[PDB]
Amino acid sequence: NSIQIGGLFPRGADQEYSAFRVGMVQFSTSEFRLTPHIDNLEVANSFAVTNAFCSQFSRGVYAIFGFYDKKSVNTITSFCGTLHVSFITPSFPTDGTHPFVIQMRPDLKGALLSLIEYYQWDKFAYLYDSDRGLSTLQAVLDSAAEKKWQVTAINVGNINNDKKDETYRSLFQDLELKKERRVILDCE
Amino acid sequence: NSIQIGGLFPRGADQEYSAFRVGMVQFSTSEFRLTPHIDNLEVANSFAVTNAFCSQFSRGVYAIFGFYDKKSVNTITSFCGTLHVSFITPSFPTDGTHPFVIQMRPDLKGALLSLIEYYQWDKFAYLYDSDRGLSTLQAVLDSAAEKKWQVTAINVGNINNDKKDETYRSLFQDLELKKERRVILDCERDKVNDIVDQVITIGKHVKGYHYIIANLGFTDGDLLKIQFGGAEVSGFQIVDYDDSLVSKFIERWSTLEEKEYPGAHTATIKYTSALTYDAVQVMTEAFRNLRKQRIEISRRGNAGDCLANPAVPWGQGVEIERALKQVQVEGLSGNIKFDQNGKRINYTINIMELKTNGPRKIGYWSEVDKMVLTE
Repeated sequence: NSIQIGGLFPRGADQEYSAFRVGMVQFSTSEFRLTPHIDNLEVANSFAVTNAFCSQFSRGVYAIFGFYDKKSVNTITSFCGTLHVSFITPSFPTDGTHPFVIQMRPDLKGALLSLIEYYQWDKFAYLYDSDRGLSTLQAVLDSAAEKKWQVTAINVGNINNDKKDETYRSLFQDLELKKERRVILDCE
Repeated sequence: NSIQIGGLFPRGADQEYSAFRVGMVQFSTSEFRLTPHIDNLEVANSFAVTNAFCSQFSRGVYAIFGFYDKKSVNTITSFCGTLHVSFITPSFPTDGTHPFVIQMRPDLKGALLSLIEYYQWDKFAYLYDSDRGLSTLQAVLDSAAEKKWQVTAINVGNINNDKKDETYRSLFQDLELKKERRVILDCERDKVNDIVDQVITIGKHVKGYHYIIANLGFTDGDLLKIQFGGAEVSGFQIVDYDDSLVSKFIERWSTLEEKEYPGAHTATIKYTSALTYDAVQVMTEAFRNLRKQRIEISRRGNAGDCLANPAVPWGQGVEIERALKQVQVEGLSGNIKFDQNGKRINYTINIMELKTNGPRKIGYWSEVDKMVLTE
């Protein structure tokens, strides 16, 4: 019993793949064996992801395990839905109800909002990164209307890293106008 | 000289296609003719967009004109960048620097922020729609830190329309806790009318309220309703109907048969449609500057499958890009110019206010001069 599956690992996912290998060993049985076809591509590039998907699809796989970015996520959810191919991913949950997609990562949106109320926060800074989608950003902003919060959302993502210092100094300069002492870091 | 191009029109883009046709006629020359291959697909569906692109690519096109959504935008920008295919679109500008993409829509982010300071706003509500990306939302939020604003951002997009009433009542209920009287509507021409209608129903359109329509089509929507209410309404207009150029266009547009040209028998035109017309002119001047420059780029309908691996970009595409981006003519949307990326530059966006006698230009916005009032 040989079950062929696809593996889309972004270049740099060393520990992720290492854990993927250990899993293959710990959950290997005589009843059937899984045959992973690994494809290391730039997960961000939508085009490349399309090829890696169609390639693993032509090879005739039964399921695909990989990752997606805020840019390529739509490609996966769409193709997997049209071709009825199952896609298991540890990446951030999809913003909606996309069939044929298995998400390993639980929704943190709920746990975050609950924690804020626990500490009884009414005014806080929210430094976010657009990498995992503004799904959680919308969450705190929408709740800021109901729970009446004064959130200071700041995209700390588009900061160019080859000179990112006069930006941080100018970042906490705005976080001092209101003397912000409570910050939420929504980043990788 | 037959130049084949692709056309990706979302189902429902009647006036956009009608304007696309009129452009084909107004900019048709004997030197060369453009052969549009139209494909009507659900722009939102990323999969469908992928097929429509590879289909037009196998047919061997030199350039592609179409639209994209907040979901399919990444597909276009990616493929067009890999296959070196040029993509002209009136849709919202891409959030970054994506090569091989020509954007007809100027960035409103700048004009909006300038208008806010003009009215000297410090606390306002920002009703946004996630359809055109949160690019402008991040803009006002980031500026809210520097300029010190108390912005109340509310996603008015995910509102289910088959019961969307107990939601609006609960929407202006939160906009009453802080007695919000200044609202910014960042939505499409449709979602705006829905809000405007609700506003009139609850009576929040009387003197004391101030609305700002965050789009390039201020006169594109119905304003006669919130015109006599009392509340001041401002917005942005990209299609100046005071230009003899645009005025002449309407003279022929308003007369066209509505049967053959759907939604084309009016005195006005949606900014999306106006950009489509200007898009044709850009593609014409581009392919013309290649003939006069003695540059051979011609090929056949055998580019092959787009999924070809390894994917080899045809060098003739690099020149087609340097052509479109080098174009500089005068259109309905003012002076048209581009940078190395594709984002429009040296443009003008008129700031509009709604008075008793109707809309009225109170000034303009230049990327280099910011806001400038016309007395």
